[PDB]
Amino acid sequence: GGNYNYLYRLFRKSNLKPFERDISTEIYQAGSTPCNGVEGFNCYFPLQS
Amino acid sequence: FASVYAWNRKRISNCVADYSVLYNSASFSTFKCYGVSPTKLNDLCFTNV
Repeated sequence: GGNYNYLYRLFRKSNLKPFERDISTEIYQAGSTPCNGVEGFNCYFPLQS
Repeated sequence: FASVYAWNRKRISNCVADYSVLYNSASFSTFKCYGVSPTKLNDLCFTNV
């Protein structure tokens, strides 16, 4: 099997409803005060293989 | 500060300090903690530090 073909979506603060589909593969960023006090930082890729 | 092999230790207790005043400060290279929420630390009570 694929070495890095299996991944999980690291996330927080937005508790989700059970039994729903997530296809919004977007890198997490805020661009406001609660991310290093600036815009564009803390832009870590949520998916971990 | 002391050396890496002879670091200093101090006892701190009965304090009321806010973790939000330091999280937003940009004078830190990085602020990543293992299992400790930087945002929710303001609502946490600890036996000792």
